[PDB]
Parts: sequence; structure tokens; C-alpha cells
Amino acid sequence: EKRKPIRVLSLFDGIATGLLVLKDLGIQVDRYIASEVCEDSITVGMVRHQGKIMYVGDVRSVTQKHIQEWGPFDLVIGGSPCNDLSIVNPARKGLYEGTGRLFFEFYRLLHDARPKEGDDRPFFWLFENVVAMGVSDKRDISRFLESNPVMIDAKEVSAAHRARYFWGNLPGMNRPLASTVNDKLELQECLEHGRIAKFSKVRTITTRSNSIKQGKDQHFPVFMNEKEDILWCTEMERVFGFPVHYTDVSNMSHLARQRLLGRSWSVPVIRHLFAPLKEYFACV
Amino acid sequence: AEKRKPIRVLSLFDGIATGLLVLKDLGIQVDRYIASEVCEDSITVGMVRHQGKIMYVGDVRSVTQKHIQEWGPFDLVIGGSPCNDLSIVNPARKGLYEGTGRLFFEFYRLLHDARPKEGDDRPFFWLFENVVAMGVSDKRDISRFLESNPVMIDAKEVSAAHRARYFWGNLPGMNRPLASTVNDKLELQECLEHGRIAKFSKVRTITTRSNSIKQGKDQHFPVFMNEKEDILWCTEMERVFGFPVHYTDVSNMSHLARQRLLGRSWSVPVIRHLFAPLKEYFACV
Amino acid sequence: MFETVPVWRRQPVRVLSLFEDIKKELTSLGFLESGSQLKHVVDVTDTVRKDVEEWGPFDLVYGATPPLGHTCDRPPSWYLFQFHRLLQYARPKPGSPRPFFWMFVDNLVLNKEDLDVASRFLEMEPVTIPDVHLQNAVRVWSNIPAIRSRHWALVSEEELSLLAQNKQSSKWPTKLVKNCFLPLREYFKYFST
Amino acid sequence: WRRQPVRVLSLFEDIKKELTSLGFPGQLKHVVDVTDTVRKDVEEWGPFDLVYGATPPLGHTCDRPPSWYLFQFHRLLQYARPKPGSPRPFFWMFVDNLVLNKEDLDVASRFLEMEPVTIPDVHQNAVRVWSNIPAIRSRHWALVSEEELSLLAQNKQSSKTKLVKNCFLPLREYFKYF
DNA sequence: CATGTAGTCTAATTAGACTGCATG
DNA sequence: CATGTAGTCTAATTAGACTGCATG
Ligand SMILES: Nc1ncnc2c1ncn2[C@@H]1O[C@H](CSCC[C@H](N)C(=O)O)[C@@H](O)[C@H]1O
Ligand SMILES: Nc1ncnc2c1ncn2[C@@H]1O[C@H](CSCC[C@H](N)C(=O)O)[C@@H](O)[C@H]1O
Repeated sequence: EKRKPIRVLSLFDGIATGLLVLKDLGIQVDRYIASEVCEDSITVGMVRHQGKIMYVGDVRSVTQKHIQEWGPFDLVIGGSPCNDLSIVNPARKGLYEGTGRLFFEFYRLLHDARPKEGDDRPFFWLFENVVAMGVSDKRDISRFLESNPVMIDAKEVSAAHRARYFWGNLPGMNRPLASTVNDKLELQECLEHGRIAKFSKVRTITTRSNSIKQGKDQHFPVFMNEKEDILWCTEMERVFGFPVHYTDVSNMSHLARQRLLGRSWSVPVIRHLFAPLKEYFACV
Repeated sequence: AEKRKPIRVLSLFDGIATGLLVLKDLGIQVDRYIASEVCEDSITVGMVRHQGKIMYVGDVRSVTQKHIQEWGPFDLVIGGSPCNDLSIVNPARKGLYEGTGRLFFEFYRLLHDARPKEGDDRPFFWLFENVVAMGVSDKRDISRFLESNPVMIDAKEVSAAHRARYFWGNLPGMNRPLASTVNDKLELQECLEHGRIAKFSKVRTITTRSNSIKQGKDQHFPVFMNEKEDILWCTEMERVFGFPVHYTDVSNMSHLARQRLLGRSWSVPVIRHLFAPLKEYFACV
Repeated sequence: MFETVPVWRRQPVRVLSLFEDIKKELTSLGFLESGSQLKHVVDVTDTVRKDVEEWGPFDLVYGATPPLGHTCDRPPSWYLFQFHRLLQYARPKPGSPRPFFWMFVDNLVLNKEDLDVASRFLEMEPVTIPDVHLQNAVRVWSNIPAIRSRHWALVSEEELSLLAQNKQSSKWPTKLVKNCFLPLREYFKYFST
Repeated sequence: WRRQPVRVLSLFEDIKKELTSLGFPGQLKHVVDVTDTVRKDVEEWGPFDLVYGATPPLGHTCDRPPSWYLFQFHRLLQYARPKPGSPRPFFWMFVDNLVLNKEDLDVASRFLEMEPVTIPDVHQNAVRVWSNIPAIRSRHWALVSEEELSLLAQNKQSSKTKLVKNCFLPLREYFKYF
């Protein structure tokens, strides 16, 4: 008969990982409306997707009237900032202050985008955040989303540890994650020529440069001509699953690019969650 | 008949290996590419982008005549000595006989050593590059020691940037007229990432100093992006120079570190024009 | 359009009141019966949607932030988000035509930023209701038409901060705030005598 | 055994007052300034079999950097070298009156294929020659420590030749004497 | 028991706005 | 008389310690 292209709302879009995954699965995208305010983030998406993304600015500026006119939407995705939720921050302000309360902007627009009761059309959503959050912050997110999360660690389909919580209703969200023949499961497969990896998998890559270092004692994960080195941006992109040089835009330093990668999603993980969608919407 | 053989290259001051990049894209088989270079950023680019084919031999002053005679015979000898002590853009230039200027004579020294001297008529090609904006007296000395007069080639004719440069050498057709082609990006607009608007069709000469992007002495930005003017990105400079995009995205280098490598190198389509006649002399794929 | 129906078919109000009980105020104006169905819950943390639905249908959902004092164990924005959550649990399905009202009242504890996340989540700007000789004030969000239409005395924001500054410096609202619940009398059964 | 007269090319330097006093229509070639001499000009002048050059001594009479003299010397030396088909002998000779510094000395021994030998004068004054001639390279000479050589250069630079006569003697047997 | 989509500090080191004039 | 394979200088960014401790 007729499948239709997918209409997507992505809150806290970052570097447009959602759109990247939808394209490479072959799902035709009708609309991709993104909420984001980091100008380095917006530049990556604007460049890497040639103007397809409709940027709408601060998530707090989005009204229900905006969701009505921009919609209807088939997929709502997002991952609000975690710098006030993760225990790694001794000065975290919690879920109800700082940037933590930005989660409620997701919960708000998710409700605004749901089809009116009496409608049966497919509607999917996905919310991600960190596992290393307070036990009551996790409880409050689950009661506001009325769902418990699934824990997926990127280490089973990538070369990096990245334990993340996922709330949503995508088909098969809880099914076992199987590595496919296109996954690079070990650090060696993501290095540039002539470089040798010490470890098979790296610990979690955050925005900070320390996170590349292994253990309490600093540790360099790569050997290059008998000398220790850190990971390069290029190698970190492949660890995450992006196309190499995906973030090489706007004269960004290696720390600026790491800041973008450190906040984003593991691509093969998102690839596994979005894969049953290609039965619901038009293909390439 | 006698089939042609893969070319053997001695590359002095190799930089980011422009020479090998051009030889490969012309389809010329290269048996060995021996490069002398000391900047670690330069070498890392070459090792990565050519996957360890280049033999790095270090400081050009450690290469001796016996090394030249055993590593050879060489069919092609290329180089471009540092110009920071010759170019008049530096008011503190130390001339040709001191500083990094005297490194030119290392090229002159080894060029004489790689020459097939009296009796040997095998083909042998060499190419030395340097800037036009050098002292009158320093120009004549280079051509006295090289015994040949330079040809001035500006990259403005086959790329989106001005770059007037001198070329000494014996390559066939060196003065032959420069010819635009299908793969040459003549306009700045073809060099920009998506969504960015070129103000002009050409930019001024790109150097290592970040003011080279700016269109004039009165400071300027050559690009429109969204609701503001913007500088040229180093990824767009790679396309202006004719390099494959992200060629220098290596080893966590900053955009200034990368512009420092680009602003020193050759314009690829200019080198491609000069190397192209070598296809008749050596084995091609 | 919240239409009014004749008097005999009006029913006793069913009230879900959060963070503050208002049983002593409602029957003072006759909304419930004398003696022994309002539902009051203080800690709403592990309240799930099923809990609210089995708590009978509701006609009025009420929430209020604690007055200026030592009683704010939670961050002041907590009271709003939890209110929004439970409010959506208690809404009837868009089929039935009964009158459903909700109201959120702030006793001057929410700062400028929390006020703006308040109006964004309730999709309306608040009304300030004063008291006269400037004794007290409250900010009110609600879909009750008579609240958002009554022309209260104008109170700029330099006076509301002075009132909250010394109410918290020296320390339950008034009885003039019948005009907060008075408009609801026409919709539900009136009990007196 | 049966030898011919010598043909000497000299740059930067007047030699004939010391040459024929060692025993050698004149067959000298002295060139005023060599920035403009090209290859054919050097070999248009008769084929020499000992080219010679040197820097000026320690006096403020320098329109050139010190290493300008060697580079120009190395250039014309290659011009005057005969092809391997030449059966007669050939030598060269450049020397510095201690004008070059350590960075200039290392370049000198790289371009001239040889490590230089230092000759002293007992009284002092010293001199630093590179050249292929086999005698001076293996000649028994009283050596000097290299920090006394410039401890004597600093003492000679503050107050600011028969030394070469002893070196040019071994050219006796290859070329007609007087 | 190690870990962590951070944050705060510094030295260390770069990154962006200046000087300079010979040359064709 | 506009241009430039640069160099010099000082606000700005970055490496590298540290801080912190709830959570499974
Ligand atoms: N008020 C706001 N409105 C919209 N976006 C915001 C915001 N405050 C922060 N953000 C953005 O939200 C992002 C959260 S990190 C999420 C990144 C995304 N999931 C990815 O794959 O890249 C950050 O990039 C931040 O720039
Ligand atoms: N002593 C030396 N020995 C070898 N290379 C040197 C050197 N001193 C400087 N160099 C190198 O010589 C190069 C001159 S710029 C020439 C770059 C090259 N033509 C290209 O296309 O990329 C610089 O990269 C510099 O690193």
C-alpha cells in the first residue's frame, strides 16, 4: 500500500545523531524539527545534513501551539542535560534546579505531541539519560514518563563503556542487543593507520579530557611508534560510531569536538533501537 | 620495446607529502618515496594518509652523498626550502645565507648528488619551489646555484586562491599554458561547506597566519553564514588548496596548527599540472 | 465553554487537594457536607495514574505551595511539576461534558524563574489577588473563568516582594479569599443551614 | 716525472705574490666577484688543476655573510672539476681565517666532504684548511685544542701570509718548478 | 571496591589583534 | 601602492592536578 515518510521531533538535538541514524537505516524523513541552543551543535547538524533540520531554538520557547502547527509527529526523541544529575559532579543541583529541570520540558512537549485519545496512529518516543544518577532522580523521571527504563551499555556493540538509561515505547526496546558484522567492538578497529591500542575497550568518554585517561592513575590507550598517546578526535568519532570527521567543522578544537561527542549517543545503540521503525515508515 | 618502470622519488622538505599525493592521483606507480622532514605534525600527516609508504630520513643536513648514491638512483627530486627568511612579508628576514634561508643549499647539494653525471642519459627530473615575494638578489642566487631560471605560476588560474610562486626545474612543459579542468574548483563557492555563501570568487594568498583568510588590510571575512559574516574554515582551506577534505584532520591538531601546515604547502592542481607529463615516462596503473 | 445547568442537577463537588488541605475552608462556604468526599494527599511522590482513577472521578484539582516559613522541605518548583503530573491524571476523557476545574496557588514563594516555568506549564499567566486597608497576596493559575476575568487591585512587583520579605521575616491565608473559591458555588451543590 | 705548468683559479684572494715565490702571459685566473660568473665562463677560461679560494681575514671589510664565500666556492669548484676522463691530477683548496662560527664550520665540512686541519704559527695566528691534497691531510702537525683556538680568536678579534706557504709546497712535485 | 554525558582551579601554551617595507 | 609559504606581543584557552561521593 503506502508507508509515509517519518515526522520527527528531537529535543536537545546535539549533533543530530537521531537524523543520522534514520538516514542510514534508509527511513525517508518528512520533517526533522530540532530543539538546540549550542551554536557548535547547530553548525554540525546544519552542515552534515545540508539544511534538512528545522532548528527552533530554546526548548523552553516551544509552546503547545507550536507543536500543533509543526506537527503531527510520529517520533519524539531527546536526552536532556545530565550535568546536574550525574553523581560525578559534586556540585550537582538535582532534577528540580539548574539544568536538571530541563527534563520537565521534554515531559511537557511529549504530552503536547501525543495524538488525541481516539486516534490509533503509530506514535513512538525515546528519552535517554545517564545510569549514574541519584536513585530518587531516576524514580521521579520514571513517574513523570510512566515507564521504567532499559539499561543499554554501548560496550556490547562498540569499543567504549557507556551505560545509559532509555525510556520509551519503541518496539523491542528490551530485546537482547546483538552485535552485527558492521560493529567495531574493539578499540583497534577505530584507530588510524600505524597506531596500536593497549586496551580492547575504553571507559566512558565524557566532555573532560581526563576521561580518556584510564584509571585513577592517568593512562594513555594507544601506542604510536613505541610512544604513548591519547585518542584523537577522529578515533573518538569511530568509537562512538559516527562517520570519521563528522565533527570536523567550524574550526572546532579537539576539546570542543570532544565536548560534543561526550554529550551524545552511541550510534550503534541508537541504530538498534530505531531499526524496527523501518516497518512503520517509507524506505529509501 | 621496454616497458616503463615505477618512479623513484627523493622528496626534500616534504611537508604533508603533497608530491606523493599528486603522483598517486595521476596514477603513477611509485617504487620508493624517500622524504626528509623534521616537523612531527608534518610526518604524522604523511604516515597516516599514505599508510606508511613514505621512508622518513630526518634532517636534510644528515643526508649524505653516499646515502644518495645507495638509496637511488632517483628519477625525480623535489623540494621547497623554507621561505620565512626570504619572503619580504617578514621584516626580520635573515636573507639566503643565514637562518633557515641557507637550507636551500642543502637542496642544491643533494640535487647535484642525485644527478646522473657524464655518461648516463637516463631520464631525470627535478623541481624546486619558492615564493615570488623574495629579494631581487636572493632570486638571482638561487637560479645561479641551480643554473636555471624560474617559471612563475599562480594558483589563481586553477584554484580559488591567489598564490604566486616560482618554480625551478626541468619538467617537460613547465612553461606550457595552465589549463582549467573539470576537477578544478575555480570559485570559492565550490569550496565551502553546505549552507555558507562566498562573498568573492577568489581569496588572497593563504599563509600560516590566521589573517590570511581576511580579504584585505581592512579586515574582512570571505563568507556569509546565517546572520553573520565568518572566517574561512580550515576544512574549506583544504579544498581551496586542492587537498582531499579532512586531509590534515590528524593528531588533535588545532585549526591554526592545520593552517600552519596548509599555508606552507603546494597548491595541488599546480603540482598536478607540472607532474602530469611524467605519465609518459613511468609505469601507470 | 463551561456552561451552567439548572440547580437541581448540580452535584456535590469532588476535590483532590495537594500539598495543603482545604477541607476547613470549603465547608465554611458549604462545598461539602457537615461531618464525614474530598481526597487530600501531602506526599505525591509514589502516586501513579491508577491511584488517581480509583480515587473516584474528580471535579476540582487543587494545589498550593507552602506559605512563607520553614515548611518548604521540597524545592519550590517541585510543587508545580508534581501538580502538573497529577492534574493530567485526574482530567476526564474529552467525551463527558461535566465541569472540571483546577487551580494552583502560590503564597509568594516562587521566584521570577520559577514563575515563568509555572506559566509555561499551565499555559496561562497568573493573576495576583490583593488584600486592602496591603495585608496579603496570592498568585493563582486556574481555568475558572471568574478568576482570570475579575479586575483585582493592581499590585506592581516592588510591593509583592516587600510583603513576602517581612511575611517570611516575622513568621495561613485570609478569609477575604472567598473570591478564590466563591466562583465555584454556582457549579456544585450548596450546603448550608 | 715529466710535468707541465700549473693552471690555478683563485677566488676572493690574490695569490700570485705567494705562488711564483714558491716557484710557479700569466696562467692565474682571478675573478673580481663571482655572483655573476656562470658555468661556461669558468670553463671558457683554461682548464685549471688546482682551484683556490678563501675568506678575508678578521677585518671589518665584509659585504658578505661569512658562509657566502664557501657556497660560492663550492659552486665554481664543481664547474672547474674535470670529467672522469681527465687523466691529469686535480685538487682544490679553500680555507678560512677563522671567520666562520661553529654553525658555519659544520656546514663547511658537509659541503666539502672533508674535516679541516688547523695549522698554527709559533710566536700566534691559526688557519683552517679543507682540501683533497694527500700531503697536508696526513702531514705531521702540532695539534691545538679547539677552545684555545677561539680563546686566541677572541684575543685576535679584540685588536682588530707564510702560513699558507707551508701548505702549498706539496704541489711542487705535480707541476713544473722554477 | 572503581566509576563517572563535572567542575574548579593553576600554570603552561596558544590564539587573535599588531608591526614591517621591498617589489613588480 | 596593494600585497605578503612572518614575527612579536598579551588577553584568552588548555593541559593537568585535584575535588567529590552515591551507587551497584
Ligand atoms: N534550553 C535548552 N533548549 C534546547 N536545548 C538545550 C537547552 N539547554 C541545553 N540544550 C542542549 O541539549 C543538549 C543535551 S546533550 C544531548 C545531545 C544529543 N542527545 C546528541 O546525540 O548529540 C546539549 O547539546 C545542549 O546544548
Ligand atoms: N632542516 C630541515 N630538514 C628537513 N625538513 C625541514 C627542515 N627544516 C624545515 N623543514 C621542513 O620543510 C618544509 C618546508 S614548507 C614545504 C612543504 C611541502 N612542499 C608541502 O607540499 O607540504 C616545512 O614543512 C618544514 O617542516
